[PDB]
Amino acid sequence: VGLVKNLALMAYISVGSQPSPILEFLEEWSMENLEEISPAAIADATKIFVNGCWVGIHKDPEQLMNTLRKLRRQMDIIVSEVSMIRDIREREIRIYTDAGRICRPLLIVEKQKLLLKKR
Amino acid sequence: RSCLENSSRPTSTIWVSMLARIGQRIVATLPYIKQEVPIIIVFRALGFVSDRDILEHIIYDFEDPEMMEMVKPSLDEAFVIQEQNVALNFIGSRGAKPGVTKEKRIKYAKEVLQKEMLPHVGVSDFCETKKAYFLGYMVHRLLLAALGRRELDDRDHYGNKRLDLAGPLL
Amino acid sequence: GFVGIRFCQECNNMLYPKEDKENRILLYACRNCDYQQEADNSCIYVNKITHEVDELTQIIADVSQDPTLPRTEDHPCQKCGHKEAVFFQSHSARAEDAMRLYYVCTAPHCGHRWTE
Amino acid sequence: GKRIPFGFKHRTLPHFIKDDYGPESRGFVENSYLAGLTPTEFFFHAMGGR
Amino acid sequence: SKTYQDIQNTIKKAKQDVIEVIEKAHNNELEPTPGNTLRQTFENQVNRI
Amino acid sequence: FLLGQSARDAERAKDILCRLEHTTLRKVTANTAIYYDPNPQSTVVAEDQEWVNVSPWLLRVELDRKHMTDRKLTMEQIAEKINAGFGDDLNCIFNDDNAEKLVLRIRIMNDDDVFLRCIES
Amino acid sequence: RAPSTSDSVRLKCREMLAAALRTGDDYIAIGADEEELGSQIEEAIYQEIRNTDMKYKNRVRSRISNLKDAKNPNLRKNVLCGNIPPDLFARMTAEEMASDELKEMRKNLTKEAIREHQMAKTGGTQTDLFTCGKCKKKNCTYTQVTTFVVCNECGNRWKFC
Ligand SMILES: [Zn+2]
Ligand SMILES: [Zn+2]
Repeated sequence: VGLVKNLALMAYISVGSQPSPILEFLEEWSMENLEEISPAAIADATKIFVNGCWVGIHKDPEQLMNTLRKLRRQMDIIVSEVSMIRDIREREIRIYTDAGRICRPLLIVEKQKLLLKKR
Repeated sequence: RSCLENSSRPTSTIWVSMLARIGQRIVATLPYIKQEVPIIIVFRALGFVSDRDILEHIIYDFEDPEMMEMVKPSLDEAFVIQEQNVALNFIGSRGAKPGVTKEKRIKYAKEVLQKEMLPHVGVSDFCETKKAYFLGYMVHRLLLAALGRRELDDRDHYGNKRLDLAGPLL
Repeated sequence: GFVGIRFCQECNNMLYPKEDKENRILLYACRNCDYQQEADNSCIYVNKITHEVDELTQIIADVSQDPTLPRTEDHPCQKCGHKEAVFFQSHSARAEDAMRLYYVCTAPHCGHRWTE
Repeated sequence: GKRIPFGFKHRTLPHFIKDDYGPESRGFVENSYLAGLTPTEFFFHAMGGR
Repeated sequence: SKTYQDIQNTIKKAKQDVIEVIEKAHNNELEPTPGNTLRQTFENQVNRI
Repeated sequence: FLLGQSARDAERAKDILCRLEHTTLRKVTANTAIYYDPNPQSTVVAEDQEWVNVSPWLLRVELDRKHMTDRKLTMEQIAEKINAGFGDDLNCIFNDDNAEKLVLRIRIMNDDDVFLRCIES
Repeated sequence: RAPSTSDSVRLKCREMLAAALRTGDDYIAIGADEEELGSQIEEAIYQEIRNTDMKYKNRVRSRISNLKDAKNPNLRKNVLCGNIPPDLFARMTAEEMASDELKEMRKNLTKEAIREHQMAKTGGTQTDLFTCGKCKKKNCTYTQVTTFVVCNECGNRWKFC
């Protein structure tokens, strides 16, 4: 009891993707790579983790996360299975693309109104 | 539990623990190493002789001495290690297959410190910087957890679990 | 008060305290190098048994842009005077016994924090 | 022997907001089996049965 | 159809009471009950209510 | 089960509880700071307690008031115990019960830097 | 009249006590002999201790600090005015020599600690409708869950289904 489990009707498991397009898209932006960066610049910054690999450093999480979300919504560079974490208490953006991440589809609510209109 | 991507080798585990109890002496359990090694010797073995560099890789801000009083004991503990060679010898002496001579021990220590531990960040010829930064992030997270500024990570939280479907199983 | 590590100047390693028996003063020596420097803090170690840490020092201005954090209008900011503001508990382990909130202004370029 | 814990970061479920120690947000089932149950209290009741 | 009214009134009263207890705890008025910490006594009062 | 008159009134039972409850310095100490004060009369910190009473270091182990009153202790017995437990090797200069801060001064008379750390721990 | 002493330590302690009692000039206003009071205090301390050991020196230092404490000159004024006899002052403890505000704060802290050390009484609906079979009294408390009965005075525990 409690060990055997069953998926939900809507539960879906990510099949898996590749991290290269995400790395390229994040490298084009104003993101200093971790290999060449002043250690004193890590405090007032947010650490980006992709598939558990610490790479790069950014100085504007509030815009980077929004850009990533819009890009994923448009389904052009990042597949719908990828998930981007925003940790607010500690500045860390941990992105994962490996398989096995159970997920489900949810509607989007911008301010107080959904996008699933009559159209 | 580190694992690069479905590699031939199995996933490797890195336990960076701390003694309860001087007190507050941080240790590590590297793969193929039966005994424990303090984190500072590991940092010096990765190619960081200077203490300031080690602290910067571990601790990101020096304006909080309260975090810093915690690392001073362990940092004073392993002080008879400055150069890279002695650190490599010390780490290789605890290997499962200790080389009968010194050169074999150095080679074994370098191989275990560049292929066994943290293979996901990189197993190329020049990747010690990213490994050191990842280890420093680990120690920083451990120190934050010890101070209580960040709650512990729940073991049963599915956000930290992965499902192996027919693909990976086959 | 607290005490900071002050690295060496040549070898950039930890400087341990040393009580000069000759001049009867406090020095910080290096084990590897032979660097010396006259102290000014006159302190070596402090222990906070009560651990009276100011939670405001840990709180950051970025907490305001939190979609899953409560907001109230009855606790306006002080400096800018904006109405909207957030509130939350210590959100830190080891919490002795207190759910005292830490109001943070929710407005750009302010990042103010206070407590009532 | 305690109320429903905070499985997520300082909240029981994603629906409820952080630091919500209210009764309905910690397992208190306000409805009855005759008048149906809210999904959140349904899940908490499942936790108790388990 | 009157018992429903009484039950709803009682539930609303209990909700108001627990909200008041939460407000008092937030503003630091609820003193710690003997033998227990602040969180422990807060939880005990809520459970009793 | 209390036997004397303490069984009825709680005032004479609280002391019984306190004496049956384990109290250490950690329960009554609030802050502990070591200083390398060269001259005992120099007193790098502003405290009007040393020259009235009269090694290049001392421990300023200030105690809390609320806990001390809860357990109903006095600095005299604390000084006596701290002096007898470690033999006639140190000299604890306690403070009067009239000042606001319950500061103390532990000094050693007769490698030596870490001895104070070890003994305080 | 305190008998004179030829011991150097006793004379130094008496001089220190007299100097401390002279702080604030309360002796001039009260017209009390500071030297006689200091000699009496030293004699009482010596009688209590019976030796010029470390304990006697510590007691003398504590008395000097208490009398010279500017945060509570009322104790010094009462001592110089005869309110506290020298024997009582010498035999008095640190808690008794504290100022009125300090004494009130200590009493409040002790009362708060005594209250907090207590344990919360078991809740229940107290009523006199149930007669306890272990004491014959009617006072008791009930709890519905089966209704458990808890005796109020006797403490008889039972349940009714
Ligand atoms: Zn040096
Ligand atoms: Zn503001």
